Amino acid sequence: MDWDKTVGAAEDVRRIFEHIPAILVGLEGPDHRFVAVNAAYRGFSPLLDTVGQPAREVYPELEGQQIYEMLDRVYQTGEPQSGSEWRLQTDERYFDFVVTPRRRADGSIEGVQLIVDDVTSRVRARQ
Amino acid sequence: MDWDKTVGAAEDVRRIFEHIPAILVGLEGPDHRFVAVNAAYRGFSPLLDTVGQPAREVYPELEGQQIYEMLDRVYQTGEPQSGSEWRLQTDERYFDFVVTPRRRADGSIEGVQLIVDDVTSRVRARQ
Repeated sequence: MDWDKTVGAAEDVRRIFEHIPAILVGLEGPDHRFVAVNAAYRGFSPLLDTVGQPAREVYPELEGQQIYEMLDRVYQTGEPQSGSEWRLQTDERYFDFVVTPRRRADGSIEGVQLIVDDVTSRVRARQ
Repeated sequence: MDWDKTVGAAEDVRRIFEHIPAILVGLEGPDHRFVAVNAAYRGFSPLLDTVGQPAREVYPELEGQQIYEMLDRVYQTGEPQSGSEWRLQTDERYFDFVVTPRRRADGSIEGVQLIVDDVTSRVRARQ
């Protein structure tokens, strides 16, 4: 595959990614280091300067919630996970997400990436 | 904003974009030229080699459906549009999508990008 012709030029693709109207995040390695985050992501979690750092290292408080257990499973097994209405902590929100593995040409897993959707309105609509 | 530090390095971001588990597409200019498409996009529309070309020029049959009317409105006005269960043609499918404008530093619109979701199962479930 010629990436420039079939996906797009790297700079252009990044500019589109940045602006996609959905929370997008890419992670690399066993320690889930941030490699790509967009504006909808950075607005969802404004406490940041994330690229290059392990997810645990920038969000130390999220150990108990085990978002990290689920990320490790995806990275170790290659099995994608979807979740609905996973709750979080303010500075009470609910999230749908799909996490998939990223494989190299050799079939090994280099990382995971996610799409996240904020569905708090649907849940808080529990009157 | 330092893009490498806040979004990610251009190559890395493109690799994550490619693998996002959602149909993603970026367009540029008035003629909606393809600048970025991912694997979920290219699987959704396999009749391709799209990057660099106007949407009308690669999909000449879609003039009547006026997906192009809606793309022009977003590009001209800056008003985002969302659609539900817009139908298409086989080689009978239904699509949710969100299209937004992309603004330059000067506030002018350079293009649009979309996220598309295939919701045919929900609709074909009209027994």
